Amino acid sequence: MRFKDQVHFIRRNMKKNRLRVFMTILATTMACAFLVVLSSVGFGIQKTITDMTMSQQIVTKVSVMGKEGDKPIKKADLEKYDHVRSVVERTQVYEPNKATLGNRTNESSNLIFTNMNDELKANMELEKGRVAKSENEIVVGYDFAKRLLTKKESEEYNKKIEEAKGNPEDIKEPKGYTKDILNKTIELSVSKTDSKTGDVTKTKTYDFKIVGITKKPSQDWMEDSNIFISDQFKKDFSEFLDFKGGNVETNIGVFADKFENVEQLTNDLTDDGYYVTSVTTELEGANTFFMVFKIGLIFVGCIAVIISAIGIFNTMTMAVTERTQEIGIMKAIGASPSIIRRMFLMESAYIGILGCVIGIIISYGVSYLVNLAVPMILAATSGGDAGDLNYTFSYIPASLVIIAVVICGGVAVISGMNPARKATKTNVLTALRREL
Amino acid sequence: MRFKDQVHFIRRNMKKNRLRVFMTILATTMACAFLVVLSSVGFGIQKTITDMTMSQQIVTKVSVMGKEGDKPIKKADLEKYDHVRSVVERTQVYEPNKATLGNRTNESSNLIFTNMNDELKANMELEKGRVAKSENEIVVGYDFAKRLLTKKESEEYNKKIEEAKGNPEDIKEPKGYTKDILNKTIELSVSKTDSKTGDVTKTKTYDFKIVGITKKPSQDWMEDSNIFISDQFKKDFSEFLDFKGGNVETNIGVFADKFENVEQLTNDLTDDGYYVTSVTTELEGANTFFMVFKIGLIFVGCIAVIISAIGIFNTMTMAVTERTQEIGIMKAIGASPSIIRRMFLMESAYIGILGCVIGIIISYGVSYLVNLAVPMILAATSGGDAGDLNYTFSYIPASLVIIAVVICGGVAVISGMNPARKATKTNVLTALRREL
Amino acid sequence: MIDVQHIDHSFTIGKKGRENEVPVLKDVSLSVAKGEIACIVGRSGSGKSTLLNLISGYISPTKGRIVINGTDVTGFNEKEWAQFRLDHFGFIFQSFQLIPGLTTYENVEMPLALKGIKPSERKQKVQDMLKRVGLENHAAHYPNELSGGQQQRVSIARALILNPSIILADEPTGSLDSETEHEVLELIQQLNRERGITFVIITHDDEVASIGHSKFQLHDGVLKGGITVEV
Amino acid sequence: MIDVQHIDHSFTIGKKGRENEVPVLKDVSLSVAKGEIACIVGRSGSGKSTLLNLISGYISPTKGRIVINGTDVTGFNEKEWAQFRLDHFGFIFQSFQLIPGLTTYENVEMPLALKGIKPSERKQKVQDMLKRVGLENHAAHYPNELSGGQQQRVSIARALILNPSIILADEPTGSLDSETEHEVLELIQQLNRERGITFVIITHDDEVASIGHSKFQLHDGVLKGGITVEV
Ligand SMILES: Nc1ncnc2c1ncn2[C@@H]1O[C@H](COP(=O)(O)OP(=O)(O)O)[C@@H](O)[C@H]1O
Ligand SMILES: Nc1ncnc2c1ncn2[C@@H]1O[C@H](COP(=O)(O)OP(=O)(O)O)[C@@H](O)[C@H]1O
Ligand code: VO4
Ligand code: VO4
Ligand SMILES: [Mg+2]
Ligand SMILES: [Mg+2]
Repeated sequence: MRFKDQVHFIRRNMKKNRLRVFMTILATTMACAFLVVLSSVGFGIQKTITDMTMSQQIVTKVSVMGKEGDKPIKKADLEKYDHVRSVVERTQVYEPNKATLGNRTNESSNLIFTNMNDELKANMELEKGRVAKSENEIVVGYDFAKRLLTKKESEEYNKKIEEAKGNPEDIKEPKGYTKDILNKTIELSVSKTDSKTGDVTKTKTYDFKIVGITKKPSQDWMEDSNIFISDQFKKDFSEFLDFKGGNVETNIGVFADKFENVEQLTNDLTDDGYYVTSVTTELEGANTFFMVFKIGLIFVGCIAVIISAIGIFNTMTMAVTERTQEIGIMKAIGASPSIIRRMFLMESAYIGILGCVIGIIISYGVSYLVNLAVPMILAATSGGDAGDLNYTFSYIPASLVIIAVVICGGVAVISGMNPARKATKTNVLTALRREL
Repeated sequence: MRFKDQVHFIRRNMKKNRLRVFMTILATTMACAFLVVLSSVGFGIQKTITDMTMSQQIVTKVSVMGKEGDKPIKKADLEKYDHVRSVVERTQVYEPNKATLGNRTNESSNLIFTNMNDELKANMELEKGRVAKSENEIVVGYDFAKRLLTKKESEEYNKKIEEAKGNPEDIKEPKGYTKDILNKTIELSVSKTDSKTGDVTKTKTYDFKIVGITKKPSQDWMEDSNIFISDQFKKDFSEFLDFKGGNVETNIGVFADKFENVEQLTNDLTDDGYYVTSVTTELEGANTFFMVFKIGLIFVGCIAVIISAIGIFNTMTMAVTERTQEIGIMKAIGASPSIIRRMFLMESAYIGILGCVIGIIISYGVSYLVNLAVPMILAATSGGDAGDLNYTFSYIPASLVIIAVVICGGVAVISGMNPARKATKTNVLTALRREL
Repeated sequence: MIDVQHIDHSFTIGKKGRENEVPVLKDVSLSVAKGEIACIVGRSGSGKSTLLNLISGYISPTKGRIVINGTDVTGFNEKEWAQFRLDHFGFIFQSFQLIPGLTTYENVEMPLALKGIKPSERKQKVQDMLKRVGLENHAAHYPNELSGGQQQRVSIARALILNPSIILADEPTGSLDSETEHEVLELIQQLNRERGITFVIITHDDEVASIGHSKFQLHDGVLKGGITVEV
Repeated sequence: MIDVQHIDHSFTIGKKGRENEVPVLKDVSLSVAKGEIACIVGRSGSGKSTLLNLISGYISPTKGRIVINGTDVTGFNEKEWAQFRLDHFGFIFQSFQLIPGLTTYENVEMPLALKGIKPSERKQKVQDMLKRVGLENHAAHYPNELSGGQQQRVSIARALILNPSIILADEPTGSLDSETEHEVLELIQQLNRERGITFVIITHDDEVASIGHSKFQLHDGVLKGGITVEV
């Protein structure tokens, strides 16, 4: 009757039925732990995919390399399409330049005029530093410092490349500017030449502060000596020189907010006559593979919820149907059916909460253990360190814990309350006899 | 006790305990069905990835664009690397040609000299037909037939192109040879030209039987008019307009068996000085992501086996521990503990086999239903574009059914035999009292 | 006061389809006055336990009317019947119907908890009741750590602990020796005299049936009885 | 022949650590001749069921020696004890220990299946046994669907179905009226006379104790009966 009496008698029956109580707590615990651990692998996969989308530009890139009915491509209209995270137009100019840090000068750098806000929005891949925000701030490639050579090392390089020749397999490249090129100022000098004058005419230098270093190229054989100037200096460089054809290679890239929007974006630009290559054009069926993978994740989560709920339901139905005779005795003594149902609701809620708590603790422990072990397995099976990926194997959000606890505890409560309800509904002698 | 008597009494007790027997059968059935359905989603993902690898060929391509210490790259030494399913060297020649099917001629087709066996081993992407196997047979591109044009529409095309005057948007390309270009024969005429004579010198034609059509490039705009001739037909087009390197472009692609070996292959070529790209350098950590996904699949399968085994264990332990008093009565009457254990082994094996059979039937039904439904979900969510992957959402191998049945039935047998053994080992009064 | 009026009860057994009928009670009429011990004697399987289960509402009669303390209890649902049993009824079960997970003490104190009897007073009540049935030393025992007669006396103590207006005793001395049975009979007679508790005692013992103010014979589902012994 | 020799038995109960002993039997010696009905009487809770459970090997004595038919049965494992019980023992249980999932027929028939007699030759045996205990019409009933005395007679019939050399009856008439109990006593005496079955009958009834050739009193855990007189 009194709540304290109900707790007392539930506790005493629990103490004398340790195997049954352990079976039910184990069912709820294993259901909760399995749900959280499985969905945490799913959440870690989703987090890894999202992190790859942030890091690698190629995932969400839709390169625009022309248009049907040849007309100039306007960057402004490319952002009109939906799910366009950024549009990066790079005006790659191969004209000579004289970026100098003082005693050491650079010649092989390639100018790239790009909107820095677009590069920041497109998640420009940088090894160190951040994308330029102001106008004079610039980003340079991974090999820009390596190309900074004084006259002495330049002469050594010329001698080593022209006297030796033969097989250039092993030529000692100068270390260049081994120091921190980041947060330093260079002097960019551009010459006009032209056949009309036939020599170096008026020349002007710009004071550019390196703030970012682009990502190291995929393989060592790729040289990234690019230097990125904001498009606000495009007007100045047009007033200075005419970069029209010959040594200009525009690279337009339309970025998607998510990979799942890449296929739709590519189709949108294709049916507007843009010559676009994306991940979904290079890999046929990439979007539908991602879609069937997400459908599989959802279906796996659903059948996992089903197996967890079925396990809890089986164990709790068995356990409470083993108490039918006790419910009959209590009803015979004078316990109201509502009191008996409240006691069994308290018992099933306690079993569910204890099992959910233990399962959540086990889930966090297993998540910690697998997030430690997966790097170990990867190192064991790398065979050469493999590639460099920032992955989450198992990731437990708080929402996942909430949903798993709600599902498993609710199933425990309902499955412990159904047999109790039907035992309180029947006549006493039916329960005293354990049904027919 | 005769076997027939044991079966009879097991059946009678099963008939009077329908809820308990149903709970155990449901536990075994849901365990088996969950194991098979989940692992079938995993097997279907593996099958989809294998089919993508077998068809796309961009997945396993490691294209070699050069070598450090410039030396002529040899295909024979490239196959010496491990896990190389093929090495396709394509000698793309842009020299003039006169591929003619009769009244219609072709000029824009680009000759490609490649080892036909290598193309077959590399899974050459064909829309229709098969890769050339003989010296005479050739494979042509998707747009080769559409480029077969007679002068009648050639004049219209020329005037339409010239009359656009900066607006080639509305240009009606002739439909060309809309008939079945497959299994036909063309006349490939190659001229000598050269500046020493300044005109058309001796000319020779060849009868080439088209057997294959290369895959239609996605996104349109890509006029694949290539024609592929075997490398055993070499120098027969080189004696006319020898390959000075001005137009001849070589495309070497080292293919791997399975994507798992693409990263190892790319690293292998890279440490040997080759300038390779492949997928694992375009996408950083791609092999790592695939390995983490495989580890996740294994871990998910393991925890699924654990949850299914735990559910069977819970239900069967509960059910047989509810039989402890009956086992005590059996032992008291004179039933040998071995006879009681054999009866409970028969009951557990029957429950496990029935549950495994029902779960396998449910697994095949669910697999059929989800393989029907996933195309429907794909049509609903992304509209109608799911005709470019050829995925298998759920795939049940026979080995999976065998393993799941063995696991679930064995867990049923051991979980129903452990409490029975405990009850038979104790003294009779302990079981008659349902422990102390 | 128990007023069983023209009570017919049957049971249905067998698999679905071919179902048999077990006519147990036919036109059974039993009137027990307030503060009277009615003893129901009959052969094994005559329906005496069925009659007590009908009186206590453990089963509903196939037809007939049961009126207890003036209130028609046929047609009570489980909630109404449970409240009525807590208020008026103590039941001594033939199989003693003890809760396996509770000790002797907790079994006897369960109805006191159900009635809200303030555990401090419950301690003394259960101690005195256990001493009255000779179970003072077995309070910590579980039912499976008791003799059959000790479990019987736990059932007796659980039924008598609330001092109900009606005690339905189903063979309450069948597992007891003569001395323990005499002690239980003396306790029953003391409760009948002092608290005025109405007893309906099924018994196979002539000594137990002799303590009743009335005797009722169950034979082939017919309660002949009709005799009020002058004690 | 039962030879219980200086049998001490105690029970251990309580939470782990705070375990207390329950001395039940002290130096109990019981000799039952072959073909003799020994009746063990005693107050409820004196250890009579404990004594029968020791004789049948349901529990092992704390100390002492049980010798049945000349073979030392203390030290038997579960397999040895089960074979010995099937060969020599029938047990009538105080709580009747019927299998809930079997009918009356299947319950009585189970010992014959365990002895593997014949399913066809089992029909006549179980039918005759059920008729001898007045349960011909209840063969299809489950123990759920039986009276306490009918379940008692199912236990009696299951114990007597194999005609064992020893029947350990734990209060085999406590749930029976005088007529049914007299029929059961007559059946017991017929089996003792004809098959020479040794009976050890715990009873609280004077008539049942009177049918015995031996009487043993259990008081304070001591079997001070030592009664063996001619008939
Ligand atoms: N649940 C049931 N189903 C079918 N028959 C039953 C059930 N319970 C009792 N019976 C039958 O009803 C008759 C009277 O039962 P009961 O009142 O328990 O006997 P008693 O008079 O010995 O107490 C018995 O023959 C018994 O077989
Ligand atoms: N499993 C057990 N644990 C502890 N004590 C027990 C157990 N079984 C019986 N007893 C105690 O042993 C004493 C004798 O028991 P028992 O032989 O069953 O009684 P009876 O002589 O009435 O048949 C009783 O007082 C009882 O409380
Ligand atoms: O088992 V006893 O208390 O009936 O003698
Ligand atoms: O068969 V009955 O319940 O009178 O003992
Ligand atoms: Mg009865
Ligand atoms: Mg006893």
